Amino acid sequence: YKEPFGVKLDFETGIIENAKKSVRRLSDMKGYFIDEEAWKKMVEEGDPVVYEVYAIEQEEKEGDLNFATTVLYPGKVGNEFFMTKGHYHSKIDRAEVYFALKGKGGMLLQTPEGEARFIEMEPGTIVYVPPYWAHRTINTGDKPFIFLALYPADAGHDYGTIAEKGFSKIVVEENGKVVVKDNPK
Amino acid sequence: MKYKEPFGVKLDFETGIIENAKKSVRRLSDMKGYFIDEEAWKKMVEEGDPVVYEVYAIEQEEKEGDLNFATTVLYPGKVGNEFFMTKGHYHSKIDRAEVYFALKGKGGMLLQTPEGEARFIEMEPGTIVYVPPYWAHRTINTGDKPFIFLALYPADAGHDYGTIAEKGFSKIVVEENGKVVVKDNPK
Ligand SMILES: O=C(O)[C@H](O)[C@@H](O)[C@H](O)[C@H](O)COP(=O)(O)O
Ligand SMILES: O=C(O)[C@H](O)[C@@H](O)[C@H](O)[C@H](O)COP(=O)(O)O
Ligand SMILES: [Fe+3]
Repeated sequence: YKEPFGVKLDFETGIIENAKKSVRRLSDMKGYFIDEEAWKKMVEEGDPVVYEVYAIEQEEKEGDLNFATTVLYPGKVGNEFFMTKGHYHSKIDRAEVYFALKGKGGMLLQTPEGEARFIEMEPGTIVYVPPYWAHRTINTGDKPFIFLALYPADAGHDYGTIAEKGFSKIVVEENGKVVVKDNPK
Repeated sequence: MKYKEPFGVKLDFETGIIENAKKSVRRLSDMKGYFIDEEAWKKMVEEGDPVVYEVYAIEQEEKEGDLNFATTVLYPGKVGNEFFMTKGHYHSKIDRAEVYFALKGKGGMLLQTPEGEARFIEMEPGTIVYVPPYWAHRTINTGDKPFIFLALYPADAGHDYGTIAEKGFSKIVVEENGKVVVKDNPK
């Protein structure tokens, strides 16, 4: 029997005690943002951190669970909001649940069929990511967007398809938040 | 195939209520044979049969890889000197894990293996508890205010209340000048 345990989540910083920290900067997201120019610039300008993850994962097993907080920093590449890479589950069949804790943003989801959905998120918002849906998180505010994510330990990660094809939509700023089609999709 | 639609639902940090969720209520009369002081139990039922806890759940069809989630509002109180608590259970597919995220109030979680080995983890706002496969779990409110938390579990985990309704937990959580976890006499 594995040992149960408790860990403290700081509602202000989004940091989970004893978690495994991962960091993703702009230089780690080449080929994701539409404005390749503005991208290249910002990188040489300082290669700012886009988001950080604090994860506690179990071994890949059916029926088990992993969880992690993400701190998605405010910003835009051109006029495209800072976002996570986005991914499907290796076992695409796996669902996921997100719980927004601080700031504001939204999640962009897409199916293999091609359907695209955008769900706005504010503190208190619980987002249900169904089986087969790829999903990416976007920060539409000027402050850090913090959320907790819980997912099957055997769900796995499939980034390839997204890095290749990309999402059928992009989330940009045009006075307000606009969800429009993605040219290179 | 025809996919299920994603969705966002609001959770009220202050009330523990989740919009559009399925509500369940458990009164003291719904927990007959759970508390050690059965005389104190009887008296409290006739005096008003208070609500011990309420659950707001959103569940999918019991299918592999999917997820259910629910909040619980566990009210403050005691039967004799035993803190208000949930019935407690093992998952139907016993090797399914679960994750709790405390949002308001103070309490703790009591866990045990099929063999009776127990663990008690304190919970306060911000505490995340990992319930490993095979462990039964019960939540306890050790405070004077509602203890609110969010729980996430596999949609095919199911519920096994039988063993516990029968033999209870190997331990009880009571107040004696403070919070104490002692052996369960009728266990
Ligand atoms: O698997 C996970 O750990 C969760 O889905 C979540 O923590 C996610 O990883 C981050 O938001 C980073 O975004 P991406 O992993 O989609 O690039
Ligand atoms: O299955 C669930 O829905 C969750 O584990 C949780 O919401 C639990 O039901 C309540 O905390 C009440 O506890 P009991 O189900 O043991 O009475
Ligand atoms: Fe459960």
